[PDB]
Amino acid sequence: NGNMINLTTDKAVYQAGEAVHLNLTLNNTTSLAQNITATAEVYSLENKLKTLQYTKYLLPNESYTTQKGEFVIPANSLANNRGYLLKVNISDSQNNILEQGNRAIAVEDDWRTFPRYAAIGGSQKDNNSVLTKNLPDYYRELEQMKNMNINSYFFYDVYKSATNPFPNVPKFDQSWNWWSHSQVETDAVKALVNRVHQTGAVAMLYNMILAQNANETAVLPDTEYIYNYETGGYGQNGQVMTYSIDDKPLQYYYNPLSKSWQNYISNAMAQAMKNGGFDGWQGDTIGDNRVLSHNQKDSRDIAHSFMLSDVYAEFLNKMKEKLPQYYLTLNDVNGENISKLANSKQDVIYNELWPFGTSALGNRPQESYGDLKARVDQVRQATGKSLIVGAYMEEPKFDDNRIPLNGAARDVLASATYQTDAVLLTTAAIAAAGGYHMSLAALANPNDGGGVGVLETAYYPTQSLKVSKELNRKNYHYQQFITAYENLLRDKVENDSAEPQTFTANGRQLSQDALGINGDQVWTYAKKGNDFRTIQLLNLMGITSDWKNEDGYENNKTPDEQTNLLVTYPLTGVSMAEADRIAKQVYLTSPDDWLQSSMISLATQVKTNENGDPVLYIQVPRLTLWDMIYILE
Repeated sequence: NGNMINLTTDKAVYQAGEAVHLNLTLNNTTSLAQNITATAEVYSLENKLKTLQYTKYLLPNESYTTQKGEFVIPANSLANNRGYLLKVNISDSQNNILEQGNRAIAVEDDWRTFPRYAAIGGSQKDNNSVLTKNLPDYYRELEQMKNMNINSYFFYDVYKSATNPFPNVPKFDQSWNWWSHSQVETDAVKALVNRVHQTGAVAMLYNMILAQNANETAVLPDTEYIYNYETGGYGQNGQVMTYSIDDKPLQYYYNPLSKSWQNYISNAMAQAMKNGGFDGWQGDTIGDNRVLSHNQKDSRDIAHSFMLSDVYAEFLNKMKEKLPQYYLTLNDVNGENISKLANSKQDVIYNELWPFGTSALGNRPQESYGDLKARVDQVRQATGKSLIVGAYMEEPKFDDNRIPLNGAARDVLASATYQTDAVLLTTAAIAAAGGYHMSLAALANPNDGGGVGVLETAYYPTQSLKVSKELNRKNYHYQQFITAYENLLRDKVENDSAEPQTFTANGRQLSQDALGINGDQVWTYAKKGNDFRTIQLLNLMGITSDWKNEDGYENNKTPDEQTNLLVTYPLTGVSMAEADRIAKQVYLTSPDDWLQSSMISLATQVKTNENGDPVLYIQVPRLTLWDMIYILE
């Protein structure tokens, strides 16, 4: 159900002083030689800023792709740090619409305000190696990501070792990879970094912050190691903190407060980033632990100990000072520690979230779409930033007899696809709340069917399910939406205590739990920005609210399609004249197939409550998975 317009831009992202060069393809799919017209309307939210247009006389079945200069949005035409929509209609000489497609355009200083982050990793077909022979596949994936406006790339497992992350050699072995013995060809990584940069995006190098590999000579004296306070998973009290598998040490850890380690790892990362052309550091840690310095390793006094997480903010501030031209972030697994970390000098906030983490809502697991929203909100409240969420989908898991341990593993045995709507709902839940779901991946992997991958597990190169063509196309639609409406979703936009409600035409209230922890509802809530309100409608009709879909297709995640819904929104404190004005300026947009980020005007009536306060009664024509109502106010 995709179009053949092949709408493409020269870059993924633009500075305000940079022209947008667009190319589009006009197809005469008719039996008559005639003028075919491409009309590309440039919208800023509901406002049509420009109409672009070009017509070409084409013989039957003839196509023409526009050349450089033919469709252009000149420099200094668009306000900075904003998203726009290009709404394209191809028409014949009778004004019949032959095909339609929409594309967002992102104008921004850099990726920090509205991060749209994808991963890049080695190829499962080639022992998870990163190889020059796979560049053509990577470049096809990267072209698709460019046209999805991705502004940043997480280079996963491209490093040699934690203390020598990207040396100047042609190839290296990743010796810590004991399961497949992956290799890296450095020219391949450099070519991927150069290609990312051609699009305007940045390249982030993933590496641990405190680690060294256990089978390499220590890069510093034991005075700089960190020690366990209590006997546990990382070894005995008074011994170096060690990550082991099957009684074999894999990594030892340094004290974040060690100045020698701070200087060592910052300088090592600077050299590695300069070797590869990287733009910053995607940090990680093995997990939190109560620890002692070397000087205190023999103490049993808890007041002499500290949690690693209580020194991460200081360590990151030191890294930022030592890496001033580089971007920096640190995964905070399950978002446990935003309160501790809120003042740290990270450029973006990144959390890998798991359903077994404790929810930001309180004492429940982080397993539902509403728990993802709550974490996003918690980060915005603490830092003012939009949370990048790693929330890997389905994660099929097996035992040794390949017995499935979950329903997604049953799908794997059936050579099935990812459950498209499950992935889209998680992406929707996170973006509607003001975050970004880091889900898309360039992995040169055959199960991605020529498109882009979807992250399924912590080891990003693994793709056990197929990405259907439908999911590839709908992922593209959703990325255009998250770009085009970024200013409505995450630019000084906060929760609204006004409680919208959603009804069918025949007397049912479909909004039942505004926290989004129960399914079988139209999850409905509002947000407030500077001159507007939004109402998010996430369709959970007839489906559960768990975001991960570990069941795969054993638990259907296509919600029951709705039509002709009514949404109410109270305007208490607003005059009738202002309400009437607002009612003529209610719009809806959706990334689902019926609109593909197009915006429509909604019929709306102003009624009053018992006290004469205005209430909007908004007619919503359709809800597939995700609608956003935009109320100018």
